[PDB]
Order: sequence, then C-alpha cells, then structure tokens
Amino acid sequence: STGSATTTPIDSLDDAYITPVQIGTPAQTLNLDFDTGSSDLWVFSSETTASEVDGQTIYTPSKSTTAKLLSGATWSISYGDGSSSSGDVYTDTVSVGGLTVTGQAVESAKKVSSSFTEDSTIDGLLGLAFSTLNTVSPTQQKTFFDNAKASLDSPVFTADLGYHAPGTYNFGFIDTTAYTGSITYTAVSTKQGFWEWTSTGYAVGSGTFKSTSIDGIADTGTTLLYLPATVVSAYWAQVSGAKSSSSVGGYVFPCSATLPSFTFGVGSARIVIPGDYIDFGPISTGSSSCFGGIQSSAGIGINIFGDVALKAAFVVFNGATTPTLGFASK
Repeated sequence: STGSATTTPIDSLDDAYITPVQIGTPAQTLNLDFDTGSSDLWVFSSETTASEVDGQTIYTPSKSTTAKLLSGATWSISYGDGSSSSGDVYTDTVSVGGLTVTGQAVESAKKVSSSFTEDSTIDGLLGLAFSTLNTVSPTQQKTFFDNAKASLDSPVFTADLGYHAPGTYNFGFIDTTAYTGSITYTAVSTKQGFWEWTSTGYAVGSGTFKSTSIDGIADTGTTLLYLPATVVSAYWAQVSGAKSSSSVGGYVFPCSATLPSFTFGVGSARIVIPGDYIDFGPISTGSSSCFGGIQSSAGIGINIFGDVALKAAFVVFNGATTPTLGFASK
C-alpha cells in the first residue's frame, strides 16, 4: 500500500504545516501537524477542557463506530518550545492520503497549553519519530508510520515541504519526479528516538564549504534551523546590520537586507537553502527589523534541521531495519 497527502503552511511565514487526516467511522477530518521530532498522535477532542479550545476542529470518539477506549491509559507530553498537552487514549481507524491504519492510538487531549489553544489552525499532532519516544502509559503505543510499515510497498515516508506553498507527505514510495539529481542517503542513529544524523558541513552564501561534522535531527515539527553558535555567527556576520538580540530571542536583521544562502552537507552532496527562506519577517507588526530563520542551538541541547532546512530538499525517512535519511535538491 501507499498514501499521499498534501501539507499546507498555516500562515504566510511557513510557521508550521498542516495535513488532513481522517479519524474514525464515519471519517472525522482533522488538520494535523506532522512532526518527525515526536511520536504521539494527539488531537483536540470532545474531552478537551472547553476553555482551552478556540477554533480547532475536535475529534468526538462517541460519534465513531470504530473508536475504542484504551482502559486506564494516559499520556502527557512536553515539547522543546515549552508547550504541552495531556489526556487519555483511544484507538481508531486513521487514514492519511489513502493509507489506512486500523487500531491506531489516537491520544485525546484533556488539557493543552496556551500556544496550542491560540493556534486555531492546528487540530493536533501526528508524530513520526521513533515509537520509543511515545508517551502513553502504562504501555507505549506505536506511531502511524510504525503501524503502517509492514503494509507499505517500501518502508519509507517522504517529506517535500514547500516554501510559501503546499507540499507533500508520501508513504510507501519515492516519487522520482519530485526532485532533481540523485538522492544521497546518510546514516541515522535512533539512540535518542529521533531521525538523528550527521551533516558533513556548511557554507555561507558563495563561500567555500567547511567540512565539519554537525550532529542533528530532521524535525518537520520545528520551524527554524538551529545549529551551533559558531556556524550561526559565521552566517549572520555576512548580513549587514544583523545582530543577536536577547530581548527578541535571537538573531535579527534589517528587513531590507539581501540574505545569503546557507548550504548544508549530506555526505558529499549539498543542499542549498536560498536566502529568502531565512527571512521570518518583522519581529513585530510594522517593524523594520526582521527575525532570522537560522538561530543558535546552544541551550537546546541538540541541533535541529527544522522546516527552514527541510523545505529546501526532498527528504526520505527510510524506516528499514537499519534506518537512513535521504536528501535531494528539488
């Protein structure tokens, strides 16, 4: 089997992407944030504290003939950005782009933090990291991909995120028309539960590529590119007027600047992020100061190849017995 679904930016900055997901019988369609950096599929629901729901579409398990309550099970998650959510657990039929998993754990939120409430466009998350990170207790549950894997034509999914445009998540096949040149594959460590890999270096604009190992995670659920302070300082030093602002929370630059591209290495191959992808617009409405899309990972504890990086590539998440990641230009 295979599936193919379009993913769409939630706003004009590509802050996140939403993908329609069918849950239950008859189908209830919710727009979920596919997140390769976490492993819980959770939704706003009829159980979510009413005061914490503000515009989201909710899952109502009592209206699904295939919903089953997982007796006694709970879940609770905290994300890198400080947001969180928690609740109880159902299983139900879940379909993405024509691909159906029966008995998928659908984690129903009883509580969500303010950042979730305040984002009316995101109805929940669909985790695509390794199932070892799943937060269901007392017994951990499998991700949608882990459940689908054995049925897929090939044990893979691909992320093809758009810049200020829709893109595609495919399951079970590689669309050879969706990229230019060849896909370069690179080793993955699952030791921390993430799609963790080692980039072979970077370049700033037209500068010569610096060969240096950068361990990080491929994370579709993170907006920006977070890299070591050395790398990030080298980038912003090439932007006139750029500076790090502790009050704003990172590097800012004059909105009128021309941003250089940023290149990261994948083995001997190279992915070039155009300068425009690094512009996240005014720091506040009407400001002439803009927020940068490449920021320091110091204090996160891990480097993160988030949407800024991933949307410059066609990315293969290969879930074969020995997992790998593939990157191609597009």
